[PDB]
Amino acid sequence: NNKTLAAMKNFAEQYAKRTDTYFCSDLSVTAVVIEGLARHKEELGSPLCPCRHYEDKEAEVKNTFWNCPCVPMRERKECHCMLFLTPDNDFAGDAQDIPMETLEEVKAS
Amino acid sequence: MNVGDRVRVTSSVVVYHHPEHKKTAFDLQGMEGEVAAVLTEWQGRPISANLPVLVKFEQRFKAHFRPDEVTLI
Ligand SMILES: *C1=CC(=O)N(CC)C1=O
Ligand code: SF4
Repeated sequence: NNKTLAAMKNFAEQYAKRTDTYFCSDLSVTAVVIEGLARHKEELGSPLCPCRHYEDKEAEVKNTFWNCPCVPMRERKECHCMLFLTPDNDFAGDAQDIPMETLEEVKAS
Repeated sequence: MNVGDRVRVTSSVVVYHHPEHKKTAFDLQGMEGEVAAVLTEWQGRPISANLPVLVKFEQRFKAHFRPDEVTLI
C-alpha cells in the first residue's frame, strides 16, 4: 500500500522533529527502514522494528516492545535501525524530511 | 529476579521520559523501585525484548532494564 508508506514516512519525519533527532546522512538507510516499517504494518498491523529477527512476530506485536518507536528509542533514544539519530551521532545528517522518490526507489527493489 | 522484588539501579541508565526531566537526558542510577514485570514472553510465546525488567518508581514513572542494570535491595 502506497498510502501506508506515505503514512510511515510522515510518522518518521514528525517523530524525528518531536524528539530532536535526525535521519542518517545516507538517506538510503533511512529509506530502507521506513519501507520495512511500512511492510510490517501492512502484514502484522503494527510497525514492528524491521531490523530484527523474531521467533514469533505476532507475539512481538502483541507485547509491543519492538513496535516503532520501540521502548529503547522512547526511553533511551536508542535506535538500532539508524532511523532516528541524535545530533552527536557520527552518522546523523541535517535532514528530518526525506523525498518520497527516495522511498519509492527502494520499493522497486 | 521476580515481580515484586525491590531493586536499585546499579548501572548508568540515561532516559528521556522522566516526569521532571521530560525530553532531556537523565541518569536513573541510584533510584530504587519495584519490579512490575519481566517480559520474557507473551501468553507463553517467547518475545525478544532486550530490556525485559520493567521497574516502577514513584512519581508515576517506570522504565525498562536489562537484568544486569539493577540489583535486589
Ligand atoms: C536497515 C536495517 C538496519 O539495521 N540498518 C542500518 C544498517 C538498515 O539500513
Ligand atoms: S530501532 Fe526502534 S525506533 Fe528505531 S526504527 Fe527500529 S523500531 Fe523504530
